[PDB]
Amino acid sequence: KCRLHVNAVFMGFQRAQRNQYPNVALLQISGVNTKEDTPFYIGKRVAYVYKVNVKKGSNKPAIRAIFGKIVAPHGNHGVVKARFLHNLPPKAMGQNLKVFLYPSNI
Amino acid sequence: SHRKFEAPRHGSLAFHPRKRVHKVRATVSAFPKDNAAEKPHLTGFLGFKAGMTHVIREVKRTNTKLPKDGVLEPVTIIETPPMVVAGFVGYKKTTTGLKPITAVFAEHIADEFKRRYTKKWYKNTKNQFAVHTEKYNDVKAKSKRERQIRLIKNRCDVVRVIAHTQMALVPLKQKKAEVMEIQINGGSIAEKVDFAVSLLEKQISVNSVFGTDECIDVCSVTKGHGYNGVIKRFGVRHLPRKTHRGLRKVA
Amino acid sequence: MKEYYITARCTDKAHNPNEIFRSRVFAPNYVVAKSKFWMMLKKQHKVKKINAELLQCQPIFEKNPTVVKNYQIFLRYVSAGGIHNITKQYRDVTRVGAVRQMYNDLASQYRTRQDKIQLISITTVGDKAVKNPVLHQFVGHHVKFPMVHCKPVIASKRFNLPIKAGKLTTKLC
Amino acid sequence: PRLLKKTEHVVIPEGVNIEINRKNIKVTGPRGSLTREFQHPKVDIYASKLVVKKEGPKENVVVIDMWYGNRRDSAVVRTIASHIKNMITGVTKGYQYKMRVVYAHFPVTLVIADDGKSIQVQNFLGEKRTRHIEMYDGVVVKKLGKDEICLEGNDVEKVSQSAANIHAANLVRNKDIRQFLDGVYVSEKCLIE
Amino acid sequence: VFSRFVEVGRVVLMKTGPFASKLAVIVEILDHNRVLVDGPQAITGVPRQVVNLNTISLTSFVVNKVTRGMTHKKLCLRFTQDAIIKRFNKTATGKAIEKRILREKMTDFDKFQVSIINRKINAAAKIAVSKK
Amino acid sequence: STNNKVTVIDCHGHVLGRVASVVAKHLLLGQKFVLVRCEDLQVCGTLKMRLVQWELYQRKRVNTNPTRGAFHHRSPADMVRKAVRGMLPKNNYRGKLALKNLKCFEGCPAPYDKMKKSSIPEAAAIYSFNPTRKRTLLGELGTAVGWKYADVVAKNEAERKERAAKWYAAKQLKQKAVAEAKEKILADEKYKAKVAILKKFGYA
RNA sequence: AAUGGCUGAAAGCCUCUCAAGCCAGAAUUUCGUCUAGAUGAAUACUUUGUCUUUUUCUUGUUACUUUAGUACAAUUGAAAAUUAUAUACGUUGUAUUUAUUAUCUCGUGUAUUACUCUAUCAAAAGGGUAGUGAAUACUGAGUUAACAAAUUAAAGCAUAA
RNA sequence: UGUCGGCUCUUCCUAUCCAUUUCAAGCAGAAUUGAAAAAAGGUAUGAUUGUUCACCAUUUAAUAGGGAACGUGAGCUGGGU
RNA sequence: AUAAACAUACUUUGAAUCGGCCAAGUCUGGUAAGCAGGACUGGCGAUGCGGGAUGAACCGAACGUCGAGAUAAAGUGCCAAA
Repeated sequence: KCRLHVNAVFMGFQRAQRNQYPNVALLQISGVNTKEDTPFYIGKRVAYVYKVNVKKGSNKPAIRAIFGKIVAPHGNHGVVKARFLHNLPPKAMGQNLKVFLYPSNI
Repeated sequence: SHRKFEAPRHGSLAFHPRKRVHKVRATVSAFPKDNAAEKPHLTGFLGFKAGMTHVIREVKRTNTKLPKDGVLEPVTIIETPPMVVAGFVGYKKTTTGLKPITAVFAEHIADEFKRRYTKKWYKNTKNQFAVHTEKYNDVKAKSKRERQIRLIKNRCDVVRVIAHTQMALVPLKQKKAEVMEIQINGGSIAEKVDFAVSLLEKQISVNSVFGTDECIDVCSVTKGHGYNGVIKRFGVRHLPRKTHRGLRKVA
Repeated sequence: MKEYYITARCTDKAHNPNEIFRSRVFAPNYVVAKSKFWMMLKKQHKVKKINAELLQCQPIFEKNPTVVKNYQIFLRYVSAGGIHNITKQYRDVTRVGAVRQMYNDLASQYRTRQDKIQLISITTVGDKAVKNPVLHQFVGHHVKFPMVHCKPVIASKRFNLPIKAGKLTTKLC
Repeated sequence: PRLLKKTEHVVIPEGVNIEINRKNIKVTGPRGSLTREFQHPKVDIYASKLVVKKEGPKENVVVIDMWYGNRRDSAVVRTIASHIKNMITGVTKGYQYKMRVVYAHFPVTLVIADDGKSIQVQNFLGEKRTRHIEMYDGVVVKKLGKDEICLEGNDVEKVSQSAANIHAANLVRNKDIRQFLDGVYVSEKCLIE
Repeated sequence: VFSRFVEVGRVVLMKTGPFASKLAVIVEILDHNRVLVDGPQAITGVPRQVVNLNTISLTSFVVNKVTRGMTHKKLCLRFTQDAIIKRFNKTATGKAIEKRILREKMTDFDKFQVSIINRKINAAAKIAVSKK
Repeated sequence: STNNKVTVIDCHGHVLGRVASVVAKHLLLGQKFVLVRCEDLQVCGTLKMRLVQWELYQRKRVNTNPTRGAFHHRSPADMVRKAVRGMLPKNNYRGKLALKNLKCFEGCPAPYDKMKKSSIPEAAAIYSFNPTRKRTLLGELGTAVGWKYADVVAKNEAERKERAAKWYAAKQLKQKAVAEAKEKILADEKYKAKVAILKKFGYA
């Protein structure tokens, strides 16, 4: 019907050369090329929406999502840090995430 | 430490891996380079080694010390009954090598050719090329054939005819024919396809392909010998009589 | 780089308490400038910090940082062979900027780090006193050169995309 | 050191026309046409009117300018100017390289094809081998006198190289070249007109 | 031959910094990499400052009788004589800068009208071209 | 959402390693890439310098069994694939899936010749190279080391240019006529209400 | 390649070039030829024409058999070359994902399309011709919305190749 | 961790003995000498000695130097120790 | 001057150990050694963690189970966070 989200790529977890911290996920929002355009998205809602092929005899939903918030930037290139209710699965690296326009401050 | 004395290595590394082929017939890996300023012609044939004999020939070379009464040389007889052209195929030069575009076949196909498409003839329905022959003259199939000719004349660079032998003319117990692709070397692609179209269902004799006193290349499969040791496979030196556990091995 | 005007005096039996030592020291900050000042007094007048006392350390700013001047810098640098005195010329609008040019130039051309150079003096020379073969060509009144092979200028990091659309071009600018 | 502007020019004479299309100079003269591509990414070639004499009037020139650039890359301004100067001379009064044959005992016979686009060198130092050096396009070989040939052409690079090809085909091997002074040497280089 | 040069009097356009998309005039060339630009502070607002050449773009206008180290009092006088502001606004760069200022003050409703109108006009203009 | 589209990079006028670094990063970001004309890429150094580098590469070969050893592909599209693979994670599912989204072809094959082409400003040769630094095309180096299909690509590219030359000529005629018909509508008396909005926002 | 040379600057002369540009030159290198060989292609026959998994028959494969579920033709993505780029302009300043004014109905014709389908000529074409529908502009008007709702699984072996 | 040599066999290095291409000489020719490219191909038969080594008699275009657990003993041999 | 009351002074009983090795703005024997032997200190042994791709000793810093932040050594084309 309409587009009310921006594709953010799940770049990876906040990590070092040899360690990795899955509590914080690093997203690359589309159209944000510098850390100075990041302040708008601090505090916004982010959802990792994924599809599961359920069985007919199962009542589990076919579409599930994990919700979280953008909390801080990460570097001078518009990469942000996000925290989710449950840590994102590392099989979703490179997949797209929805960045919504709420909680709105306009 | 260095080997005390030097010698050439035994065997050739140009023929490794040393594995037996599966088919009896050997496909030529390449054809003579095409020249576009000559009449179309065939650049290959297919024969059966009858055997060897020996001849005496007069020497015509000058400034030679060979006897004037002739020199005894061995010869090999290769029986070559005329082959039947059953179709032709066009090839296109792509960035991965020659790619066959389409193949056009004749109306009448011999049962020797059809046997090549099965692995148990007597248990087969023997309906190879049956639909192709049945509707050969249909207007829908005629237009498809003409398009195939036109497609080759536009987007092809190599034309080869599909010719097979007549096994009823040789004492071989085999009845299934041997099929070979003989490349046409000659003028443009337009007059190469015209040459191949006129060759459909006709018989090509070995004199039309080869001339007199012509040096040619022969491709065939060598006589099988089974499992063999290193003395016969490569030619290494046999070990002294004193050797424990055997003589005919590399030390 | 920054300028500082530093004064001090020594109060001991060897130096009369009426001699005032001045300098104009280039340093990133006033702590470094004082340290440079105290090394000069110790290495030239046998004056040590414990036996002396500082008077002033105040910044010096360019009077008109909008006029282009030809700066001549006299300096000595230590190499593998020994110690040499070198004269270099730079064009700039501020004294501190030209000295920053000298340090970067010496570190690249002579591979000499900062802690091997002592800036003896820096004055302003005339238009025709410039001897640098490259710098002399921009001193005249009719300097004119077309800047070619330009890379297009991005207004800010906001518009810096990794992959663009269409073809890329330079500019005769 | 780097030069802000290193510039050179060549003078276009009366009966010569030049068109420059992205460092592709095509000089046309009474003796024919000549083309050359100067694929240097730091030169600027264009035609203009400039006073070359201390007091003379403006005459058409081809200006080859190179702005800021080190001495290694600034060396091509005069190289390109001299090439264009040679191309102008080659289409007004073409080049000519005269060659002479030197031998001690074995005479050398030169067989020049009717078109002149090739030469044959026979009996060089008594050798049975025969050299049939060919020539580049626009280079013609003719025999002037006894033991003397010359090459005519509009391109000095092709005329000189063809001369070098003839000499390089007659090199003495495994012998003292200070004693065996045999070969075909360029006596002198001059203009046809 | 090259048409635009880095010289004294050449009007340049600032591309980055606090004074991006503002006009400026070169008044002195320091070296091959740096120039002094004093696009009249009383007119354009760019103060007399040293800028690397990588952060400006040359225009086709050169102010006449501009000498090395021309004062801001006299530079303003010559800047308005050639009407650089008037002429620059008629160039492709001048209209490109003006358009960006116009677009940046468009709300959602204004963008809604343009998309509706432009789609109809473009489609209508396509209908008016016959296919024979 | 999902990225079902293909990013087509025209490898003409680009540097081999700088193209590979950007692509190998975005391949890990879920993007699908096709690098057409992976034979027109440029590398630093003359042909003699590049051939010496190839000879060093060709030396690396398992002594006891060369068929196990390093395979030295000569095709420029395989030259780029080797470069991109070196910038991707090794021996894990993440790096295998990333490399499954990349393709070069020596020219522009049937589906990708009518797609929108992209450029990498970081990898452009005109930006990262001194103009007098001698370069080599991957195709020219490929032929010198045994790439047999150099003139097949040249023939296929020559046909592609002549087909696009008349498609662009025909499309230009249509666009010129459409632009005129748009000028009659914009200047039409009845369209004043719509045009006034367009001019007010700088669209006319 | 070593080397020997041509033209030619730097450096008004000279110079094979620690410059641009070229030539000749090895038991050299690469094609060409020989052996093995990966992903492949063409044709012949058997099929199938939105799609799969789990069972199951056979030495095995494919077609096949049964119960369901699922989608339904129609706006999708191309200048080339150069970059010291003939002149002029610098056309500034957000690539992909991601550019349609909610749904349905009512109203008449024209025009347009890298749109769909049919026929034909062609064709390893974002092809030509004729027709048809779809979408859009000229260009309308009206109804309705309030809670709700808005991808494959499981079993078989009769026949045929 | 089976400790010498030889037999057998493969591969590698170049500080090249031969063959290929070059330059220099106190290079007239012939025979040579110094050096560069180049390790793809070749580099032997025997008397005495366990010998590596050595020294002789030949033949050859040359009869180069070395490595690989001083290559190589569930490969041999066992002359040396 | 500064610090010091879970300070200071200890008493008794007893374990293990006395093959050590490394670094260096140090030294001696040796041509020299990843050699032999020393003066002072810090280490490894007994010690993981972040970095130097890998490493007993180098650099940062010493460890109960965790969350959020500023950092150290050192880094910021991709592998690899910047």
